[PDB]
Amino acid sequence: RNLRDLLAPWVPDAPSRALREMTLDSRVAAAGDLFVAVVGHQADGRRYIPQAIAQGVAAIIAEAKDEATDGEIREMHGVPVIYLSQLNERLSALAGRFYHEPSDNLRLVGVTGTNGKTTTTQLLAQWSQLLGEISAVMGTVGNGLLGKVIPGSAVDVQHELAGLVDQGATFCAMEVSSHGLVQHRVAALKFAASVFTNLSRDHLDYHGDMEHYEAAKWLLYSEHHCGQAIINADDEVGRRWLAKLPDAVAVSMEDHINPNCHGRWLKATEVNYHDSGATIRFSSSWGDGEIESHLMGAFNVSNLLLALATLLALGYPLADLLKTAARLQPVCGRMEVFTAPGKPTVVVDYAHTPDALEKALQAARLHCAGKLWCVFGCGGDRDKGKRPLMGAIAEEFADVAVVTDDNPRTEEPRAIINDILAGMLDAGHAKVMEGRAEAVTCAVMQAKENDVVLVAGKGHEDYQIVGNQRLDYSDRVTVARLLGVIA
Ligand SMILES: CCn1c(NCc2ccco2)nc2ccccc21
Repeated sequence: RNLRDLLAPWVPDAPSRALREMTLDSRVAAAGDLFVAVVGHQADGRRYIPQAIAQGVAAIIAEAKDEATDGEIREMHGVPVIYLSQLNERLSALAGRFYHEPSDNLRLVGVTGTNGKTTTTQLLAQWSQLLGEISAVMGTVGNGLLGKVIPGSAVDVQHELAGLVDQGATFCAMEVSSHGLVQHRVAALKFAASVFTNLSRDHLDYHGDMEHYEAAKWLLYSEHHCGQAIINADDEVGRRWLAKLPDAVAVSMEDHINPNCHGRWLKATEVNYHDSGATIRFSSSWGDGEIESHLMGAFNVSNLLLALATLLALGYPLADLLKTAARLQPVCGRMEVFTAPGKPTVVVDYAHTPDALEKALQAARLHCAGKLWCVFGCGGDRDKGKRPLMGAIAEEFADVAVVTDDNPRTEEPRAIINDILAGMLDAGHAKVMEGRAEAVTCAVMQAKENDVVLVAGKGHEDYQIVGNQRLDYSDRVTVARLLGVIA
C-alpha cells in the first residue's frame, strides 16, 4: 500500500509513501497510517489533522471544501496532506482501491428493501455454498464466513469485504440499508446482482411526495454498479422499478409477471403450505420445477424465490439449485419450525412487537389445519405501550392465546400479564401460565397433532431475565426436548 498508487487515478502528482491502515478516526490513527479527514454531521475531521500528525500518520487525505482545490498536495510537519472535493462521495472508491477492490475478487450480491433482507441474504449465501462457493454474509446479525458470523462507514464496508476475501470467501450476500445507499457507503462496490424485496415506506401517498423520493433513488441507482437486477413483482414499487428496467428479472407468487415484455421471470404457480414447510411449484425462463422449502410463511416463499431467481440469473444451473433446495435452513429463531412424528407443529419466532407478532401468526396460520396457539409475553421494566396491542393481536389472529413471562426483570410478572389481557375483548378466554417453560409445555402438550403452536418473543435467545439474573433458558431447547428432537 502506497499513497502514490492509491491516488494515481485522481492525483498523478501524489508522493510515494508506504501506508499501513486507512482510518476515519484520528483517535485510533497509528504510525504509518492514512488518516482521512471528512466533513460529516456537525463534525470536521480536518480539525483533527494536527492530532493525527502528532500520532505519526504517514499521510492524510482531506475534504477540499473551502480550504483547497481538488487534488491540491500540501505538506505539514513532513506529512503530505492531499485535498479532494466531494470526499464523502468518493470514499467508497478510495477505500476500494486501498483494499485491492474486494468486490472484484468475489461475487457480491446486495439485497435491499424493508423486510426479508436477512433471510434472503442468508439463503443466497447458503445456496451458493451448497453449490461449491465459500460464502459470507454482511448484515444486521453480523459479518463473516457462513457459520462464523461475528457481531459503519464506506471504509469499514470495503475493509470488512477485504477481510472476507482474505479468509477465502468467493461469494458474499450483503444487506444494503436505504440509509447506507443515500450516504454512499456502497457507492464503488461492484455488485454481481441486486435484489429488491419490498417497500413499507409510508408518507409517500402524494404524487408530489412520491416523485422526489423516486427521483432521488433512480439517480443513485444510475450511479451504482448494480449488476443483474432481481425484483419482487408482487410489490407495487417493485413493478415501477421493473417497468423501466427491461433486463431485470421479475419474480412473483401472485400473478404479476407480464410475459409480454419477453424479459426474464420466475413465478410460483402453486404453493402448498404444510406442517413442516412449503411445497413450491414454479415456472421460469430457465425452466420449471418443484422445491421443498423448510421455511414457514408466504413472505419466505417470496424470499426463497428471489434467492433462486438471483442465482439462476448469475448462471448457477437450475438442476443443481433444485437438488440442494431441501438443505436450505431458516435463520435460527426466525419462523423456525420444529416437528416430530405425531406431535403438533411448533414454530419459534423472535416476534416481540405487535406488527411482528401479527405477521408471524398470519404466516403460521397458512400451515395450520387445526387450531393455532400463540405462547408469548412482554418484557418487564421496558415501555408498556405494546402490551395490550400484542394482547389484541394474539386474540384475533390465534385461536388460543397463552400469556406467560418474557424477561419480566424487576417488574411484577403478573402486572405485565394483566397489561396484556387488558388489551383483549375477552381476556377470560386467554390462558395464563406463569413460568415460561411451563407455559410452552402446556401449549405443546395440549395442542392436537395438526395444531400449530407459535412460541413468540425470544427466537434464538438463550436467557430469561428474572430479577437481576440471566437464567439459562431456551424456547428452542424447551420445544426440542418436549418433541424428542435436537435443537
Ligand atoms: C444496491 C441496489 N439498489 C437497490 N435495491 C435492489 C434493486 C432495486 C432495483 C433492482 O434491484 N435500490 C437502490 C437504489 C439506489 C442505488 C442502488 C440500489
